[PDB]
Amino acid sequence: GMGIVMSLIVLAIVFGNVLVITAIAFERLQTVTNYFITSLACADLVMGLAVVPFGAFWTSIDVLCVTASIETLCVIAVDRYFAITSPFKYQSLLTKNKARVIILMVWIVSGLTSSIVSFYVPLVIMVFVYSRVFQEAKRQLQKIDKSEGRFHVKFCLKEHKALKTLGIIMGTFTLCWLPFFIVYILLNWIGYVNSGFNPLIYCRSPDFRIAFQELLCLRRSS
Amino acid sequence: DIKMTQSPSSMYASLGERVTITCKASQDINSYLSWFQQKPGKSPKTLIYRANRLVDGVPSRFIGTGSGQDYSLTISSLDYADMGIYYCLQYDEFPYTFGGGTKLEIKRADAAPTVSIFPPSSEQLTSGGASVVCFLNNFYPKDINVKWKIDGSERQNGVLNSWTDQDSKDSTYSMSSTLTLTKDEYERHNSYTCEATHKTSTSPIVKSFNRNEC
Amino acid sequence: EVQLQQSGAELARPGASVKLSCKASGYIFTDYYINWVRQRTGQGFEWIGEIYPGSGNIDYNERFKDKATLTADKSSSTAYMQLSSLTSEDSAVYFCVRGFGYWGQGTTLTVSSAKTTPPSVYPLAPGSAAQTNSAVTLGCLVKGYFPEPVTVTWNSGSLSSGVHTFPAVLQSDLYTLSSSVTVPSSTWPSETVTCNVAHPASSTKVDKKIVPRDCGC
Repeated sequence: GMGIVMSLIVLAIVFGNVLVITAIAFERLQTVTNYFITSLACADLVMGLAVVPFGAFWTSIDVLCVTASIETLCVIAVDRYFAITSPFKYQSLLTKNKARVIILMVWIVSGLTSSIVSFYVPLVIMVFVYSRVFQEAKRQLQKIDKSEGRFHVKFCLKEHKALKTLGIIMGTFTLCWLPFFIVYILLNWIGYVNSGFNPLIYCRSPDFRIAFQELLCLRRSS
Repeated sequence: DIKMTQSPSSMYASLGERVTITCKASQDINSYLSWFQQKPGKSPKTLIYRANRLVDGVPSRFIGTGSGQDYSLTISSLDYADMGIYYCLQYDEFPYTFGGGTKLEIKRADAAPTVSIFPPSSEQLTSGGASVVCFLNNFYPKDINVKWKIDGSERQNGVLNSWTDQDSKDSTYSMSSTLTLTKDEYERHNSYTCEATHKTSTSPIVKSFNRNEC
Repeated sequence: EVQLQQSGAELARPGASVKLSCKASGYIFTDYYINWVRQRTGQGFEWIGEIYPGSGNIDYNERFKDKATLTADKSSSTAYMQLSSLTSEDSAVYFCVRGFGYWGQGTTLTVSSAKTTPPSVYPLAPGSAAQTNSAVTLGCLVKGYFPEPVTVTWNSGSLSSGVHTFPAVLQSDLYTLSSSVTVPSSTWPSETVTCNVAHPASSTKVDKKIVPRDCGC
């Protein structure tokens, strides 16, 4: 009974992560921050077609997936930092072609690989580097001319929700894999829950809402 | 929160002269102050924001100049249209705190009221009651006064008065006083007089009518 | 053509709830915060909250914290204010500003157990054919309506120069008010003159032509 019930969850990891992969590959959605979000899409789709099914070379991929997620979660907090502390535009200095090479390197290193090497370290820095970001993003957020927006006639409040949607996607992966790295099968089941949150929070938070609704023929809010 | 006083409270100035109103806050706002204008029966139109930056479409005769904790709206060469209640506002921090709002009026030349009394419309009498209206129009200064007389005798029971704010063009004051009666109440008397005493004259201006001969 | 439209009049019983809307059109909705300000009758203003349509950041005043809840609609380009468990002291004019730059029309909310009743409009005309001036002043008396407010014009907006409309005065739970208009004696009895009353709280628009008099007197 409960087994067949968990079969619907699988489709969520083969559909919720597909509508994302094909989304990035619209012109407006093609960005570096979204180029690592699609990296986590593959790490989630592979764990949904290779790990979830058989679990409900097989363990080799189970590691490659998870040890690449929390690894890229670190890549994000460091990339977005080089964009806020940046002088020019709210935009990382990582080029499109240099984003692909650091994406390919995330997999190889994640493959040659431990809860301190592939969990602690990448989460330790990922939390502090991002903590530095959310703090600076507040100092700058309201260093803005107060007159701006009420007497009209660059980092702003809109770009401040881009770190909210990224702050929760990074804040959920931790509470879903922390008790696990800290019944043992149930907490290893809580880990698989982060597979249905990515396409969920990417609705009522970012632009993806409009992306997802397009990929599905003018769903409802048209 | 953040108190913001605003002196003066009342102010009578004459056309051509420069009125100046000051607005001080308790905290130190970063010139994040605004000046706006409420006119009787309208929605507040904004004149200035950011301490000195006139809003687009506002006469260049409005001049905001302040810094830190104390600011002030100045209007060189006062125009007739510049009559109302001016408020200041700070938007430096929450919660946004408005000022008390200074009220500005224009001193005119003394003018006697154009009094006129109207008997209960034939339409209302048939309805049920009878309202006797009387208008004391276009007079300065604002302080006016009326007393109702009926059949020589006089009373002030059930009277509903109301004054306007300074007129746009005429820059004057008008009042309306209506004593409301029943059909029966109004039918029981004949003489209905409306006497208005004003600074303009020592002889009270008087209007009246008789329910009968009409 | 910048403007924020509002209801103008909203009646609601005590303990109830109202949802005031503000339809902006004349600029890009998601470029400006919209603020809601409360101004009680003949009193100053008090900031209620400030919702930014673009993002969603809503900042309330501690006072209206658990009272009002702002909400925007990026599509309809209209912003609402949810006001809950209304009380007798909630009655006032609720403004929808485009960030203290362009103030909205204003909605006259009134919390009361009282029922709505449109005004009666009676014409006032010269008494005993007293032609004692180059100009004659008539008027119309809009009596007994609830709640506030009512629009009083003359000749459908045509006549303006020389008209006075007096602020409503509560008399026995019902509002009364008058309007007086002056014209050249060489015009009125000759050319039609009418006063138009409008009471939104009831969707009541009224016109009132002024026949000279009974003659006849």
